Amino acid sequence: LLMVPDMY
Amino acid sequence: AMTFTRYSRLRVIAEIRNIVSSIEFDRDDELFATAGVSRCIKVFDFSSVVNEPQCPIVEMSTRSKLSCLSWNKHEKNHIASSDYEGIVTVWDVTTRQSLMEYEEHEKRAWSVDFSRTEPSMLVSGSDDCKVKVWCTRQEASVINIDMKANICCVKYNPGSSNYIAVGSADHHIHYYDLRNISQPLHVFSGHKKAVSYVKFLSNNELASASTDSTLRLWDVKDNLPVRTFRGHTNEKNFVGLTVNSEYLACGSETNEVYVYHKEITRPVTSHRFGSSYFISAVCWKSDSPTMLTANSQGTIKVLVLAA
Repeated sequence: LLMVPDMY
Repeated sequence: AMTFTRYSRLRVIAEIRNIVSSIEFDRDDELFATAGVSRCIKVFDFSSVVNEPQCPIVEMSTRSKLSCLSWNKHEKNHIASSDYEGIVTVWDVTTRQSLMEYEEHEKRAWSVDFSRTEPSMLVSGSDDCKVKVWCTRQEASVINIDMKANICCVKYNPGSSNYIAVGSADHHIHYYDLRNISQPLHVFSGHKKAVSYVKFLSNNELASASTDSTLRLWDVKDNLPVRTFRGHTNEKNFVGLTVNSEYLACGSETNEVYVYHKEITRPVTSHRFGSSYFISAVCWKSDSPTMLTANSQGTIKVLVLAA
């Protein structure tokens, strides 16, 4: 789904 | 703006009619390739696309969904891909063969980049929180950088293979000198969300994109923030970033392509795609006003900046 990962 | 730019719109000059994760020109801007979730790398002849009413000249099926492409800057026919299994593959588009399959990453690799100045070198970044540097003459990685967070993008400096920019899910850009990887040269903070792309305008000018709905410009000689660009919507997806000597272009979750001049913080122009949809890949034709674009429906458009 091309979702950017985010550590927060 | 009038001092810096002569353009007010983007013209559609060709259209090829799921998601395209990457669209890239080869070394001479003669061919371009696309790849994404359909597990197929497709190669097109640019001049044929522009002149004709649209079939790839090469198609290569893959084991996993593709996240990124990078053509070799010396070997015309070689292209690297990164995929959702973590594999980084170097392909020959004339023979259709995989020349190298690098399999050390343990999770999805989001990005790959072939060095311009040491063209056998390529770098990849992964959800496994590692950056790996590879040489096409060696099966094992040459350099491994263990990081603390998912790596979304990696890019070599255009003037030297000793420097890479790394965009991280930790919201920072980590700028490394590969001659000493124990600490980055500098870590650029400013983005409020993950850094999804990094691209160089020149040896000293670095651009980034982030799911904080901004692009940012940075000075990697003096380690300074320069400018923040706003207008587009990018809060969750990989929507594409491409830059050249003067311009930045990026996608949007509104299914619009945006263009900024590097000296101006709000857009020079935008284009609503013919398509619920998001722009998913963009690529300038070097320093010209022509660019490739693709969206989440799989439509490809050739656009040109125009007065």
